[PDB]
Amino acid sequence: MSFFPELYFNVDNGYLEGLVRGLKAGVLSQADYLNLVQCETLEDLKLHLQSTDYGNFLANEASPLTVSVIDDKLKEKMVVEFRHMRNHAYEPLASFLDFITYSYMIDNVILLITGTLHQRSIAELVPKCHPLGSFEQMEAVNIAQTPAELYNAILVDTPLAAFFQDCISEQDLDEMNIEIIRNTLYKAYLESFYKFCTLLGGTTADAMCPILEFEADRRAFIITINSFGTELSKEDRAKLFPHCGRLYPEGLAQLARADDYEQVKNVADYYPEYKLLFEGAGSNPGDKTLEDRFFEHEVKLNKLAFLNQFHFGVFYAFVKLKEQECRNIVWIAECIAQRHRAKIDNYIPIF
Amino acid sequence: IIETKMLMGEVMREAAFSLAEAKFTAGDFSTTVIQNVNKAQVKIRAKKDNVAGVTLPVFEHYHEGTDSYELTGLARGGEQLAKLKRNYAKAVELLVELA
Amino acid sequence: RGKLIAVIGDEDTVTGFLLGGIGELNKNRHPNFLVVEKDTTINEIEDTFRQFLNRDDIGIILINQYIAEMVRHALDAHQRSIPAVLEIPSKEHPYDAAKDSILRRAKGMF
Repeated sequence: MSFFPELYFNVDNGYLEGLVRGLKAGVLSQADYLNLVQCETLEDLKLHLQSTDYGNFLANEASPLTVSVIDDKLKEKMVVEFRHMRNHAYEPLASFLDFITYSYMIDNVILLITGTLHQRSIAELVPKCHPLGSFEQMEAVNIAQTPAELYNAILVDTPLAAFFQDCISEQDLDEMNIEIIRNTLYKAYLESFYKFCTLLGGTTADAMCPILEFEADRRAFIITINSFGTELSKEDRAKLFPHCGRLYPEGLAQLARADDYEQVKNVADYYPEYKLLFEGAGSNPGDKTLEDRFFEHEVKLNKLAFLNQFHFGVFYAFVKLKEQECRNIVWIAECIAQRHRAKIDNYIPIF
Repeated sequence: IIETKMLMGEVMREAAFSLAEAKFTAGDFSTTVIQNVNKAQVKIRAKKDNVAGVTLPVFEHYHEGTDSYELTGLARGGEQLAKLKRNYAKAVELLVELA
Repeated sequence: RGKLIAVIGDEDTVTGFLLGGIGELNKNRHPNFLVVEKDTTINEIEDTFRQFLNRDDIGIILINQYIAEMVRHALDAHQRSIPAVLEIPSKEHPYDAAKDSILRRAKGMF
């Protein structure tokens, strides 16, 4: 650290770096995309996926074929691979991979809440939990449809109790609606992640600062555009933005005050690559749209991330890109299942 | 009714296609809306209509001014969801008519 | 104003229709739908179908092809008018015009 890396990082994480990049080696190519776009039936899809590292797993199961089996199988391979990667980790990495768990534990606790509001039991919700955020903890059951002991449970077991310590009360829980709540928790979570990353400076900070910055900016823009159709007041919008974006010193309030799409376009047109992103978004019937462009930006930034090797960003980027790959495969199977051929080429070309 | 049903099949086809598209760009949000059902906004009522001295029923659609999922997925995307909303609303119109 | 559409089907259709705006819980907290999957038993689906038939707040019921086929005997036994029943396509079962009770009512007029 302090302009002197490769004194501690490699010494204790060389093997894990080798695994993460070996898994990155199995990423699909454009040749694989060309090979799989000419399947025309799910049997051919598994027969052609036999070639890639997913081979021989699709067999010995699923006599009928459907989107669900491939989706949850890819999810299963994801979770088992990550878990195997994570549970040999050392503490500097343990913080990061705990955060990887938590970023979906947030959605897990979204699922858990509204149980007591509709008087539901845990064991029926447990299957629908996100596998990465299983959390394997006791006293998450027999809640007796009481929100107070639910507050107690989430406090005692979950380390997002740090955010629940101040950002949430019982009043907020049983009056305010789930979506602003999860937005605020995600914001505070990203801020915790950012301050932790800055605490561990060096090349890791250099790699991670742009990803989190764009994440905050994308979240801000998404809430700004979606807040138009709803009755939500502008002060709530101002609250919902994070404190990490480049627009926080100025221009986030400008976005909150703006009530027209052209105004948001003008505000976003004061930073060059964002000008390119927004002008590229014609948003007419026949081109792609804003969130697609954001996806291309995310993957290209992750690509710049793996280009570097002395950092724990290589311990994050593949996760996001692999998720993109899984949903790409799901898209292929969907297009097979609908016989719709004019949107086959609408897949993000990651390698 | 035969002709309307033939149209119904195709409109269901592309409605399902758009549904799958929105599900791709939005992830697995189905359980959310499954668990967040509290109140309807589409309703129906039965009027009478007599031709040649014999009565038959007719169904009509009322658009109650309320919503529950008006802002689901606000921080990730909801425009494809809104396309699904209008598509399925016109689908409900057509289905009630043929019913 | 008070009458609602009830739908029994797979996950995609119920998701899209709950998005469409149908859906209520009565005073006794009973849904106007039932989600079907691989592990859904025959007795339970026909029982809940009977329950919905008894209920006097639906009017319209929607069923995809395969569920109607698996419970075709009750639908053919059904000989009423106010509880209207229709049919819808599905992802893997493309609709075919040769399977529907309303056509049996007017058989041969194709």
